[PDB]
Amino acid sequence: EGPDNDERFTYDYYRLRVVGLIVAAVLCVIGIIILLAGK
Amino acid sequence: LDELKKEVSMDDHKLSLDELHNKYGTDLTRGLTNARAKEILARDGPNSLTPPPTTPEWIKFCRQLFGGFSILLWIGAILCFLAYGIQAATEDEPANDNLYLGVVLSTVVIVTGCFSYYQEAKSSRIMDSFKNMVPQQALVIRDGEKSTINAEFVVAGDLVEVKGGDRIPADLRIISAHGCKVDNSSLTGESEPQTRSPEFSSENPLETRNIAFFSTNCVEGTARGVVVYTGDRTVMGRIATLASGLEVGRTPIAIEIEHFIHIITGVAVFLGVSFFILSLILGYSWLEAVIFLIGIIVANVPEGLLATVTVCLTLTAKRMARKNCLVKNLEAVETLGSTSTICSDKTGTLTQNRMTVAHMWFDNQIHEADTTENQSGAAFDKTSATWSALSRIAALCNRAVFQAGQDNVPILKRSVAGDASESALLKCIELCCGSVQGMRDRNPKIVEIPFNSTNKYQLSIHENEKSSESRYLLVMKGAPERILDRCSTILLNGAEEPLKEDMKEAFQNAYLELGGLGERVLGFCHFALPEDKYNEGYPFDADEPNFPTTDLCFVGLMAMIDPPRAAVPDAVGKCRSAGIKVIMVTGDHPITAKAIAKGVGIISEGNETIEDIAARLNIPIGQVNPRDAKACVVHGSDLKDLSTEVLDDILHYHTEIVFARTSPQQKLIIVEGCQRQGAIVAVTGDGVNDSPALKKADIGVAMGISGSDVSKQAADMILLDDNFASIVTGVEEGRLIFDNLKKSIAYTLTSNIPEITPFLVFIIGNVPLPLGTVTILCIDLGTDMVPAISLAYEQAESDIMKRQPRNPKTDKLVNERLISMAYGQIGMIQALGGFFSYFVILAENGFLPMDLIGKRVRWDDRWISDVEDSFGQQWTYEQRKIVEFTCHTSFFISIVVVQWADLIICKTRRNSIFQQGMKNKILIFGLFEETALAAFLSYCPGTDVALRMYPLKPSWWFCAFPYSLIIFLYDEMRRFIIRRSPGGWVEQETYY
Amino acid sequence: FLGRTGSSWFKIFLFYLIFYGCLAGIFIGTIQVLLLTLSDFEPKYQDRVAPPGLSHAPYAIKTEISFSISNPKSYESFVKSMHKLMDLYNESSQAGNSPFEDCSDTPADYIKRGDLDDSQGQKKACRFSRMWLKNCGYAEGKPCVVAKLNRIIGFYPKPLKNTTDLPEELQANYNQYVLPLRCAAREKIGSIEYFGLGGYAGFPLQYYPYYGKRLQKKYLQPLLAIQFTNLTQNMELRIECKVYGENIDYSEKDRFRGRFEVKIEVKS
Ligand SMILES: *[C@@H]1O[C@H](CO)[C@@H](O[C@@H]2O[C@H](CO)[C@@H](O)[C@H](O)[C@H]2NC(C)=O)[C@H](O)[C@H]1NC(C)=O
Ligand SMILES: CC(C)CCC[C@@H](C)[C@H]1CC[C@H]2[C@@H]3CC=C4C[C@@H](O)CC[C@]4(C)[C@H]3CC[C@]12C
Ligand SMILES: *[C@@H]1O[C@H](CO)[C@@H](O)[C@H](O)[C@H]1NC(C)=O
Ligand SMILES: [K+]
Ligand SMILES: [K+]
Ligand SMILES: [Mg+2]
Ligand SMILES: [Tl+]
Repeated sequence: EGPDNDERFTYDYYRLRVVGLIVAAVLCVIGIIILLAGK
Repeated sequence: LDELKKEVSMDDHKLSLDELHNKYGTDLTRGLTNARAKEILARDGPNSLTPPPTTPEWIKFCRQLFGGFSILLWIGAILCFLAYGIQAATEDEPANDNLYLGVVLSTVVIVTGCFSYYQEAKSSRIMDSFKNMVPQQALVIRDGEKSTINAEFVVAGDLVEVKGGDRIPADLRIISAHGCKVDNSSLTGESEPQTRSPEFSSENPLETRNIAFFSTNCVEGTARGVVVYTGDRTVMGRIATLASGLEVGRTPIAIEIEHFIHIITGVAVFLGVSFFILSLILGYSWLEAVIFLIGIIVANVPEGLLATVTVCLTLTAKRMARKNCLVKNLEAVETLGSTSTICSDKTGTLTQNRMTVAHMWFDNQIHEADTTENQSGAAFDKTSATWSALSRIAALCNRAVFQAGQDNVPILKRSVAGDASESALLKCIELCCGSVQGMRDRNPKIVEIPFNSTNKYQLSIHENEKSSESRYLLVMKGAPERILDRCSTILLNGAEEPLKEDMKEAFQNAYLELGGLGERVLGFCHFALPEDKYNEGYPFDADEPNFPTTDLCFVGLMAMIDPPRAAVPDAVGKCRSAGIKVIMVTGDHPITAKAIAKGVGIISEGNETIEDIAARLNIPIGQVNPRDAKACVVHGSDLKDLSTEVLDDILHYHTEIVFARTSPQQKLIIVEGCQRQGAIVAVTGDGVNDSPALKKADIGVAMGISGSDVSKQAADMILLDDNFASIVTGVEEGRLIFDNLKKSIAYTLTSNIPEITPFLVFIIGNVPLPLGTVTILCIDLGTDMVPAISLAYEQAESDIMKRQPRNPKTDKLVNERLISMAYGQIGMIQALGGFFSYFVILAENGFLPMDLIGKRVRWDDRWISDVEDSFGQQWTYEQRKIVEFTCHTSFFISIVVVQWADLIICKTRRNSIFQQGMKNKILIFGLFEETALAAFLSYCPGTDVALRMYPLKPSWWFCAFPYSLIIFLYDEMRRFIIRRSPGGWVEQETYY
Repeated sequence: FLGRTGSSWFKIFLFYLIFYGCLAGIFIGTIQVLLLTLSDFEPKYQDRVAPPGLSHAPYAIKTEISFSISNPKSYESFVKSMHKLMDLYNESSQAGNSPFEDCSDTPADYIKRGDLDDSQGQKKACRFSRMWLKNCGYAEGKPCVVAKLNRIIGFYPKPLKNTTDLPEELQANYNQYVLPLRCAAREKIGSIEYFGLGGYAGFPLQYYPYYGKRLQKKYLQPLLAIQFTNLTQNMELRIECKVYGENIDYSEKDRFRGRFEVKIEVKS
């Protein structure tokens, strides 16, 4: 917007962290699954 | 020091009984005086063995703390505390950087110390096992009276008494004996009881009957003797010292490790000081000049590599534990793969160590029995009525019996009370005719004449199990020729017939052939006594010939030997196909040694000794060109008068070598001879007479079930199931781990470049620091760890058992070709991918690549809270630093992303991934966990403080992707060239 | 030689020359495409400069400016940087209707010169006289520090509204058009005096938004002179100058995030 362009200097680092941690966890689980296919 | 002990012993068995007493101030009848014995005790010292001085574990741990990488990491750790000290004095720095990094680095050294300490293990209790062979007490005659004393109180000169069941307390001169037999397997590896008597019977004291040795035991009878040697001075006490004293030495794998440590340490100190001066010339304060150096150290040293090696070794040892192959020393996991020569004991190693029936001669025909443990062969005969007649004599004319409670274990494995030949016959009949006890119940023995030294035969009279007869049957066995002189008829295919010169000659032929096979041959015959001349109550006199022992019916011959283990012939061939030379080294007699050599394939068909040529051509042995003989059989008595140079010529000039009737020191000498030629040597054995050789071997392998305690103490590896096929597996595993270590090392080293280059450009370019010191440790200690380990699970790219053993002088674990690829090619591509993401982060935040050159001065200036970017905006100190640390984070993640491809390319040295596939589940696990770790390290809240890791935007992850792909393509194209032309260019330049 | 023969030494050179040549050519290619995705007038991200920093002229050794009044070369270090900044706000530097403009001598509202486009020439910036900075060689005794708000493209600094309570409660509250700056230390052993545009202790909103170096060269940002004529002497005084606004925030880590950290000591 014009004088109300506050969103330009903002970033949702909170969501990014939530998503990043979700991904890291799921990649960790996936890895266990493939490894445990025989121990 | 031990050169004296490598020599054959000198003795006094040639002296008379009386003469021997003068030498030791002793009485043949009364024995020593209580006072004289105590005097000699203080004089000579105790009848005991002293363990050699060991190196304490303290010094062993700390010796690892100073080996190249640890030295550089120490210089870094201290240089951290240096810069910290210089700070705490000058400008009060409330930070924790240099202090904490110095603590972290010192911990890395200590923990890495534990890994190398675990790898360099030496579990040795040789002298302890020998000490277990000295009895607690001994029986001596002192002041004309026998008393039990502490065996350590035994001295040279006293009168000792032994009987069946006790250990020889010391080396004795036999002066009196009654039916005494002894087990000399300690000195020979052969357990057949040897008679002991006062009479001298051989110039060689290790063969004479009037000497009994410490480390052996009396098996039966009784004997008295004069002690000639005590403690360390006994024949086997010296073997003990020799074995326990032998310098261990460095393994092939250990030598390789130190070698690349020098290389990497070299480049480290080179670039280290090369850029330390390069910085001072650029006008960098010593305050900074050291900070850069610390970074250089951390970049160049692969912090997690030595521990990777250890884990890869451990994991390989775990797989072998699962095939009944125990590894006592982690490094011995690889030595077997580098082995070019095997020196093998015969008895209990190549052989089962059990007299077993091998052949039978009946119906004018040679039949072969199955000698294998698990009986993997086939039948020979069952139909012939002759067989049942021979079978009956083998069961009936036999005094051997199975021990109680064996019905669970297989026939051939069960313990038997009796001599070896009777046990063999027992197990033979029990196997192919069912319960022998049944045959001995159906035919009650009424009278017998046990085998006599003079008679040279054993006879028995039984009540024929037949109801229509129920009469008296006579059976006998003995020396083949003696049995022949007592026969008139031969049971041919059922019916008897006169013994014509024809069949008599066929007998001699059969007899000579079986004997030529190194087999012990016995004759078997029977005689159905006439009914009218022998009533159902007729008494037979065993003392005086009350019955005919002539004109009997010859039934057949039976031959026997201590046979090879089932898997041995095939394992020997497999070792030989892998280009490993196999030598036999045995305490056993030459005829037996040679026969098993041919049986297992040590001596291949057609190959001759000089003696064979001479007999065939009917010419003198001196007339034979010795170069025409590729095979040789050396008796220990001849070995004794040969110099090592002459032993070296024997080793060089023959492909098929048999060393027979060797002493324990002689086995050591042969091993050393092989090593002297530059060969990596394995020893396989099971007896205490293998202990020195096992110790000196680059790798000693002991048998687990049949092995003596001493042998297993002297070994690096134990075959827990006595499965000789495990040697073949071991060499295969050893070669595979050697290749996989290269892959894992290249992989680990490759990521050094993207950690070095940022520090260099930081100096030469004056740009903001692309990657931090902490960030490097997150790679080498964190992300790269599981992937690097996973390479240990790689399958072979080709048939490794088809290639020759590596040349330890030329074929190195880390060579110039590895460095060229890891440092010069792939690592260089990784460095760029790192920098790219760095320029991306900065440029998208407003600092375009052009304006970055020569800005670090203002960038690092803590007091400039208004640096201008390319777009004209102003940044505080902490603001721009957040972007900088975000650059460290994405550079870090870029390494991870480019290591994805590197992990896949390091999978194979030659083959394509499209050929080898992706069947390594540990490797795939590594990829997932590596990426999980990196993501966690970036996105987990609080990690921005502890590790300076900042959250990355999704687009950031993909910066290095095009570089990751170029790596995959590049290496795939390169290896395509290797395969397409075995010529050499790409091969001799980059082929690891 | 060391490794190989001359023929081999050559081939290994011909390779790495072509190899590294290609790699350099590829690296440059990826840099090209990166630049191609970026604007010339505005950076892709601005969240890392977001809350504006407040920086001053006196180059602090460590957020500190200690000196002796009874000594000449004791403050000549801080006068060097003070001069460096003010030397830019010269009248001879601001000449003609291009590219400067005379703007309200009293704090006014924002000025939009269109978009971040080159569809116009150099966007005309408001003039600023260093003569608006009353009282301030500089203050040889009791320094005359000069404040500054960090430039951010397209940033509209918004003052706080007088809805509730305020630190400098309602005094000279030019609510609509002034971004205030109140310095503080309890510990009240000083004498705060502020100088600026229109005589206000703030930044005139008529200098915003900044259009960037590419679209606005020679642009001048508003200054706020602060004088501490403290009646005290020979002691470290921790003085913090704070700016207030809707778009202004602070951090415990970044001690320059919309605020000062000055340790004055007139040890004379
Ligand atoms: C910006 O203004 C300052 C004001 O002090 C100028 O400093 C002048 O320097 C000259 C020569 O050194 C002196 O004779 C004067 O006394 C100073 N003041 C004035 C008001 O003229 C400085 O030269 C100016 N800078 C530029 C680039 O124009
Ligand atoms: C950051 C940049 C400027 C550094 C570049 C370093 C280059 C020149 C280095 C890195 C790895 C190096 C190579 C590594 C391996 C070998 C194989 C060896 O048998 C001869 C030297 C040779 C061929 C080296 C020559 C120089 C080399 C290519
Ligand atoms: C600032 O200077 C003016 C003259 O320009 C003078 O009248 C005044 O006293 C000075 N102010 C202070 C607080 O010293
Ligand atoms: K050994
Ligand atoms: K590394
Ligand atoms: Mg043996
Ligand atoms: Tl490293």
